Amino acid sequence: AETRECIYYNANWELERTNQSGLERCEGEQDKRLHCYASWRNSSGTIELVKKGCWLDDFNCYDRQECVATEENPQVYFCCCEGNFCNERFTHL
Amino acid sequence: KSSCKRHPLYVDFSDVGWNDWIVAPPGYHAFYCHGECPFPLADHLNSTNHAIVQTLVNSVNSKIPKACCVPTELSAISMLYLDENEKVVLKNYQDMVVEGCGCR
Amino acid sequence: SSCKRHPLYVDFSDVGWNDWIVAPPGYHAFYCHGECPFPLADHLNSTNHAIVQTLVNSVNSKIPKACCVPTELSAISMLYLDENEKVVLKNYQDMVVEGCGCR
Amino acid sequence: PFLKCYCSGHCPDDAINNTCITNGHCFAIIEEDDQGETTLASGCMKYEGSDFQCKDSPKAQLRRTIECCRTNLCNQYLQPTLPP
Repeated sequence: AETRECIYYNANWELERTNQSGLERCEGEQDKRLHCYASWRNSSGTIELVKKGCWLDDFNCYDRQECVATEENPQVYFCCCEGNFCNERFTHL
Repeated sequence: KSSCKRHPLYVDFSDVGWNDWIVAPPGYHAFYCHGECPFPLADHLNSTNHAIVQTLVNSVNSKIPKACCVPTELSAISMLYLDENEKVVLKNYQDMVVEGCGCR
Repeated sequence: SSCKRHPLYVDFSDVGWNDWIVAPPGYHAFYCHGECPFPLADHLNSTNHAIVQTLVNSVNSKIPKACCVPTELSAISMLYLDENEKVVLKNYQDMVVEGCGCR
Repeated sequence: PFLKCYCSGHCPDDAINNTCITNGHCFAIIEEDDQGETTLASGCMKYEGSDFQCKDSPKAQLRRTIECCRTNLCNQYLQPTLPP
């Protein structure tokens, strides 16, 4: 069974009673791909990290080693990828 | 017309009008189940003892409906969305994608 | 007219099982039938998929509504004749509809 | 089970006094069918999938407004109005 680990981050760790950052071991169903993701806000050029973690099999993340947002100008950016800790760094485009 | 099986279905959140609270994904392949559950119920058809009994009954009492083709195996997908307070939330929604169908 | 459990007594002599089954003579199997409308209430124990499909159907009628089927079934034991005239007791799962819902 | 709700049109078979028990939400909905005919209904909604159902789809072909609430018998106070 393929293993996957992602960077974990939660800006609302407090109100959610969770760690703020760390590592997350992903668990997937059989034959299902495993991904990581990052989400953040970009207000006034200042990047505000919202969440990072594991993400279930989703074709939008297939075979991407880099985590790149695929939405022009959203209020909340998102990217996902397929590789261990591939959400460590992220960019827009 | 056709036998009970999986059919394609892409749910596009913009078309449902949810692209404002769902940050990701833009949509997903949900699929659906459709098709007849004919007598005698085909082996390869995933069928419960009840569906079998009902199918037999329907063969001699048309007032009793046939079994129905529905999802018997499903998988989850992750979604990222904004709650009432514009706060970002992660949820792995279970049973969102039809993996296999059967007569029930 | 919405999804619910309906009566259905299965008489074994009516489906040709009485020559095989010594007891009981038949049993209450029930069946599920009815519309899966929006919204799907609690007692329909619907999956997220059925919920999403109902909403898509409401947007596009080309996509069928969810279907009313048994969401909980129970077992019943039955007595059969062994090739020795030996009455054998066997349990059969999923024979009786305990609850109906939209899937 | 923590929540009791009024139900009408959506009552389960074990409904007593037009109320139902759930662990999710109570809801009320107003709907306009093929004809300008309006009808009101209410009941219990399981927690699972309630975000989808309470939000509903603004692209539904028929006009309707569903509202949700989460305290005991609360849906008697929901008075949904059709969308413009």
